[PDB]
Amino acid sequence: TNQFDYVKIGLASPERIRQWGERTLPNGQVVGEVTKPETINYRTLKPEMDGLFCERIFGPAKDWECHCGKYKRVRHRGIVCERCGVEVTESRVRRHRMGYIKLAAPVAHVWYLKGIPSYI
Amino acid sequence: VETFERNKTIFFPGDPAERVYFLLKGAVKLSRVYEAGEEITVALLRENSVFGVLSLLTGNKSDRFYHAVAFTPVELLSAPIEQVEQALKENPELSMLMLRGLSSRILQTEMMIETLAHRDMGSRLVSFLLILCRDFGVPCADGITIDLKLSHQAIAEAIGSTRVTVTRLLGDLREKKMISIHKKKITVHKPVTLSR
Amino acid sequence: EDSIRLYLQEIGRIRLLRADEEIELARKIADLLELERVRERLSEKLERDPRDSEWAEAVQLPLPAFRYRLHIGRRAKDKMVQSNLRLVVSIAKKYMNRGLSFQDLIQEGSLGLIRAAEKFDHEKGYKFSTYATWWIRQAITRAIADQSRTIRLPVHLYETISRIKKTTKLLSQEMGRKPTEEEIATRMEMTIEKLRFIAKSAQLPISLETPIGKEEDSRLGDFIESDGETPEDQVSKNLLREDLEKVLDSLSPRERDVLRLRYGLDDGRMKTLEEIGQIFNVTRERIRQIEAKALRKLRHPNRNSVLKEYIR
Amino acid sequence: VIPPDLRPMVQLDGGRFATSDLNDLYRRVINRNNRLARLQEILAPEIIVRNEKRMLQEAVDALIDNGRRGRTVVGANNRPLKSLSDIIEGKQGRFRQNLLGKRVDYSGRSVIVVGPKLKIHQCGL
Repeated sequence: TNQFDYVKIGLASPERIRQWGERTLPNGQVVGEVTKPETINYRTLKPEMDGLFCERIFGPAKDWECHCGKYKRVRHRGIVCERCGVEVTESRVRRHRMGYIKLAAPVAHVWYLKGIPSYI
Repeated sequence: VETFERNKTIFFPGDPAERVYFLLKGAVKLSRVYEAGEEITVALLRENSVFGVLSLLTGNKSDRFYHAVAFTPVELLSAPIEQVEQALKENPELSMLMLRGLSSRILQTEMMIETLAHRDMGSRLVSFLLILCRDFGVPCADGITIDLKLSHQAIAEAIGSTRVTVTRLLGDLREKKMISIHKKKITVHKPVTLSR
Repeated sequence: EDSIRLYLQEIGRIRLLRADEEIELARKIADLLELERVRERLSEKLERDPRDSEWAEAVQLPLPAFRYRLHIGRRAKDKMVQSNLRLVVSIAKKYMNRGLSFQDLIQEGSLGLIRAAEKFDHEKGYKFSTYATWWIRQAITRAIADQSRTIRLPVHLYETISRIKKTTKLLSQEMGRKPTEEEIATRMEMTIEKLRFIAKSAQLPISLETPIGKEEDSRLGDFIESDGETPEDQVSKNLLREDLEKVLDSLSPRERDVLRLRYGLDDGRMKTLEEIGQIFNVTRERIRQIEAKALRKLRHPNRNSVLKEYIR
Repeated sequence: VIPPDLRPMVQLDGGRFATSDLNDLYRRVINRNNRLARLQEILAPEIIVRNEKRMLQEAVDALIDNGRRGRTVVGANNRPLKSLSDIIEGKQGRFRQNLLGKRVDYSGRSVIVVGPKLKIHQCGL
């Protein structure tokens, strides 16, 4: 209730879009982007490492478990995985991260486009 | 044929699965619990044989009032209370069987009796030491030793000891002549003879 | 907006050719091809790439005529890959129904088309129709198998599976409905364990919302829960916490700290007695003693008999 | 790109899985993209690459809103997929049904019957 008053409808400029999934790490090098369209692996089921379910950019589905491994407990929380760059933070951190695709080509938003007035 | 490991308990007080058991093998010593602390084991068994009279003390409403112990890697069987209830309700022999096993745990007590709470912490330590060699002993050359991999202070439960197990026993180990050790072994040399 | 056609029209309006016509090419293409791998050789040796000028080739050339030579050399391929266009669609379309998507295919081929389009040698005379189409096919298959499945599986296994299907069908011939499995393993080389695995392994997922069935009233997945847990558990637990807390927290408050330090009751499992011994007040002979002491204390009836019911 | 789980995807008991059209539209556009980058990388002659973009374009598109303009995507669901828009639209857009109308617990239904003997302001139960 006392967290905010009014909402601010608007648009997401490419910075703001890319500002939906940066998750820059302390290795210092940014992420949030997904370099794979596939989903969980066939052998095991784990989330590749750059696909639609990459943990290191959304979050460790297995609560405090670097996709890499090494840590399987809240004990390891703020600390992340060197080797995987998984952001160890429970799992509710997911469902909220966002990531994004640098586009190899622009796309006239369907909405602005075939809209009733086709604002474009 | 239930069982556990060298570092476990069979149960607590308060825990109502109190029917006569059947230590199939290993000691599975039971550590009768206490208020603040300090638990005798007292109980200590053999093949096949029973322990934990429960549905038998205050009827089937008895509280063990004595925590238990999976002393060595256990091996323990049990039986549906009926065996010591219905199946026991039958011919005496049936009950007698359990009573004979109870008499074993009883004999056990008598064995501790006198040997335990004797007076000295050395004589006493030996009063049942030879006894021990007669229970899980291992005869080998020197003579009828145990060999089981053990403390200095589980031992203390033998006396109320602190370093006696690692100090006084050393005597029997060499200065006094009665046993020897292999990292954590016991070589009772003898039934009596030297050190008597 | 046919898209398929919207491109299909147009490609029409580029017209087909013949070996001879596609021969002037071949040479030119090679003339450009190799030229570059100069460009790479000079790359790799140095500055990582000639990639300057007439020296962007080590070769000699009046520079303008270089870029020109390049243009004609590769323009041949461009004026060839597209020059073909059709036939590849006759191929790709066979996988337009196999999976992926007519357009999706088309591309893939195209990719191939290229590659072939240049890995290709008019010295063996026979037309690319008996070689270009090779590479195509390849390309393609590696797409509906490389994806079109939303859970990538070992494209190799795909074949094994098929191979099994055929081989098992042979068994079925003799042993109808190939009930043989481990006997099929005498020809399957592996326990049905993997055969059945393969079966499931080769499953295509479900929309999560196909409308349910026996009633169009609702999608699927709307009868399950997330990785979360019902409060019923949450609470019980949290009870545990405190239940404990107090119940512990009624014997030696200091030691109680280590009870949470060398253990949990917070966020270490742990602080190895080592570190812990000194953590509270620097100690070596005052730790596992009070440790067991604490346990046996809160152990035994009246004490442990409080978690006796809340063993959570 | 949506935080994954909302496009959740899920093991189903029988082993089968519960794919979500979200990750699907998506993944599509991924390929198309990548590939296209590889097309300009291979400097393919336009009209492919051209074509291509065109596609991409509307992959994207459909993602946003299927069936809006070009040909409604229809995947293994053997029906139009479910674009980003529409899951928050209609009678069942998020709005109107999970959101003004959620589906609480601490409840109980039943048939009903006259409760004589029991007075008003009372109920059986």
